[PDB]
Amino acid sequence: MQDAITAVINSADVQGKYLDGAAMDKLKSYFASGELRVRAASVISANAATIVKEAVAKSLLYSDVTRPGGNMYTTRRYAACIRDLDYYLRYATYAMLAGDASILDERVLNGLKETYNSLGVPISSTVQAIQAIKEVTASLVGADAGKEMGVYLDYICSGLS
Amino acid sequence: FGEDTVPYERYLTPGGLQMRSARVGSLREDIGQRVDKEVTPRFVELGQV
Ligand SMILES: *[C@H](C)[C@H]1/C(=C/c2[nH]c(/C=C3N=C(/C=C4\NC(=O)C(CC)=C4C)C(C)=C\3CCC(=O)O)c(CCC(=O)O)c2C)NC(=O)[C@@H]1C
Repeated sequence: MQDAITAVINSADVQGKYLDGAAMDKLKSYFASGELRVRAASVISANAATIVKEAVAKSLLYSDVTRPGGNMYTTRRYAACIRDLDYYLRYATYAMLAGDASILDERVLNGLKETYNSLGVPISSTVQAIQAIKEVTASLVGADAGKEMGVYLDYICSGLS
Repeated sequence: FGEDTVPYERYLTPGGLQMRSARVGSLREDIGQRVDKEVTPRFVELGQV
């Protein structure tokens, strides 16, 4: 796992070279985005449960998944799906705050598709739920922070697809 | 110069040549100076990837 600063540092180290102008510019860009990321993370922490609730309501209710036969049936499976969405939201917020997707790659994506295939859960339905979480988060946070969260959420969807 | 050549400056006195080619501009790096062949540091080369 690595934020933007650590990613730049590790890349420069692997080349065995100091922090040149490009690396300094990238670090300055991250520093400029830091306040935005902090405020967005605070807002999402404040409204984390509501975001998942609204996304599920507007994306994954009153359908076959909720109905018996769908993999969201029963309190157990519905809670598992809700916890999956909460995990997605929290880890996407982590990735947004760190300015890098390595945390998602090593803590989320690895084995996610394998477990989803093993348990037969709807990858398409999960993708749509992630979409709905994306719109809710964008609405709550704003435009630019919304896009920053959405890029990571779409990365999660692409990895899971 | 034959019957068809315009004359031209063929020789220069040393004083005139010095006036022309001894100013800060137009002075070669190697004329009256020890030119040390610049080379990257050996440790920099060793640590270079
Ligand atoms: C909800 C949007 C969709 C859905 C979800 C759902 N998932 C499971 C079970 C699992 N999901 C995971 C995935 C992860 N666990 C993690 O800790 C992380 C790391 C970031 C991920 C990605 C795992 C490991 C499981 C199995 C273990 C568990 O106890 O959850 C279920 C239940 C499956 C079952 O048989 O119990 C459900 C319902 N299902 C849908 O239909 C939605 C589209």
